[PDB]
Amino acid sequence: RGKLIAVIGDEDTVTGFLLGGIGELNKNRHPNFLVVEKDTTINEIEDTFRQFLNRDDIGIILINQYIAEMVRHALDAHQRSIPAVLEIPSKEHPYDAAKDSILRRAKGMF
Amino acid sequence: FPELYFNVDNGYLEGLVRGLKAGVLSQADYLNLVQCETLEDLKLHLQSTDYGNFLANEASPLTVSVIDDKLKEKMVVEFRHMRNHAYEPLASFLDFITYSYMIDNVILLITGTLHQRSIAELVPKCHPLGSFEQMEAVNIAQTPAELYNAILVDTPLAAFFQDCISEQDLDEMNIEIIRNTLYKAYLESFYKFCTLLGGTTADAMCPILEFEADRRAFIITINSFGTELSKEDRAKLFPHCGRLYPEGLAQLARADDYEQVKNVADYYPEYKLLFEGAGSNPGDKTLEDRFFEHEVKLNKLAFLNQFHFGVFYAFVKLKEQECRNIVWIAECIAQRHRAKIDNYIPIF
Amino acid sequence: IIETKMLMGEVMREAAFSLAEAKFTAGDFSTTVIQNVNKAQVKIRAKKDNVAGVTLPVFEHYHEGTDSYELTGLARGGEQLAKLKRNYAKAVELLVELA
Repeated sequence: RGKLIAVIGDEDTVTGFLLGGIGELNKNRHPNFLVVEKDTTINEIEDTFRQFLNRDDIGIILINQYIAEMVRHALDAHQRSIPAVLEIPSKEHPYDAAKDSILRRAKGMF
Repeated sequence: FPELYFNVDNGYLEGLVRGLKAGVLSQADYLNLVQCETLEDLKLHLQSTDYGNFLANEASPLTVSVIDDKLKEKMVVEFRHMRNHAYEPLASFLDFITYSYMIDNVILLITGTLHQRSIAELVPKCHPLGSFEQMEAVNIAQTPAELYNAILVDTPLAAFFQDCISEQDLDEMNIEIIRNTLYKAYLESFYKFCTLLGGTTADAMCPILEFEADRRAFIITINSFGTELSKEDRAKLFPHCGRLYPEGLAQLARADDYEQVKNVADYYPEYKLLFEGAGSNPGDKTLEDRFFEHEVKLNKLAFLNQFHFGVFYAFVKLKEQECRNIVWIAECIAQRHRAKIDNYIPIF
Repeated sequence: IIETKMLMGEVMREAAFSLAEAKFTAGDFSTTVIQNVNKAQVKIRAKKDNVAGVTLPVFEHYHEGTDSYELTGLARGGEQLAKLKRNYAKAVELLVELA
């Protein structure tokens, strides 16, 4: 058996990865992603993130860097080594290393 | 001879829509928009022309999605204001312009019901020109079969569905084949309708639709070679009102490689120049961009006749191209990638 | 990780720029792409590396051939959408490595 990637991000980031071939509906008809509008509340993103990191099918979660900062509490609380979380840049948004949850954990980095 | 009636009913709107076309960015205005460093500069430039105050009463953390939606809002209010005024000889013609957006809204509606998603959730995604007159299809949403029956009653689009879409076909066909087979019926019918509006309207609208029919034929063909569409499927989607209909469409149906498409385009100087004009080389303009440049040429030429409804169509497509230009510029500005920014299409 | 995040910055800038190009020639394709979802063309398989005398988990980029958006852009924009699809595929390849 394999696993699938999942996405939490704006319409453009989600659309990009869907055309990258990332998207699948689960047998319960739920997708492997959330589109985030500017009016989306913290509970929608966070409960989705808490679902995605605990589902059996999802092996990687992509989070837009701005959303990743809005959910930073639950994100930095995610300590499991296998279900990986990638903070990713976007067209009107901060760069790839801004407050990155993995880079901050290294002692060797300045 | 048509001049000598046209201004009885349309004279006001003809003056209005040319006036509205004067409110477009010139080549020098695009050459000014690209000079800047942030979307606040896009606001400050656009504040000097007809779009001024379009970002008043809006949040300071501005985004390209807000510029896109506000430019569509101006385009659609500029069009609703003409459609609400026009009398029956023109009002049917403006409704044919709206069909170029209602087809895509019908594909969203069909796609929602096939996925059992409530149609009312898709109304905010649907394009604002393609507003359905009766929302009762949307309010019911009960099944795809209910949607089909409801469209065939609630919408004046029903006459196009009856020719190409059965209820069984609606479930069995891929939605992108439904999109294109609808557009075939629309474009052939809008062409026939324009040839009933004889003289200037036919003579200077029909070249744009004849081109759109040929554009569809080329663009459908080159995009099909890696795909499930057979020779019959390409032919079934090509619009029969283009110049290529007697022969070129048949050769494009037979075609299986981009060289064979170029061979068809090489019989007609108007199309030979597009395929010579873009080789898809590194740093080149694409073939699609050459068709957008040519579409703008034809639309500009439609403003050179006086008394015809062709200006209302050419206006909508040029404001759509202007929205697309402002958004592309705003993306190249916001994404810092100014190197390709010149890929906007100049208009007037 | 630092090198791969720099590469990810570049491929994501290129892919995000390619969305603007696709929005040029295809209009709002995004609503169609978001609404129509079936099966993933790209999937990951987990694998074990024994390097340094310890078990380290990794992922492999696997591809199923079938394009879930094969016919998207036939009306307009399909050439630019093919370039976009390849750029996001390269982004996903780098992200599977980053994971």
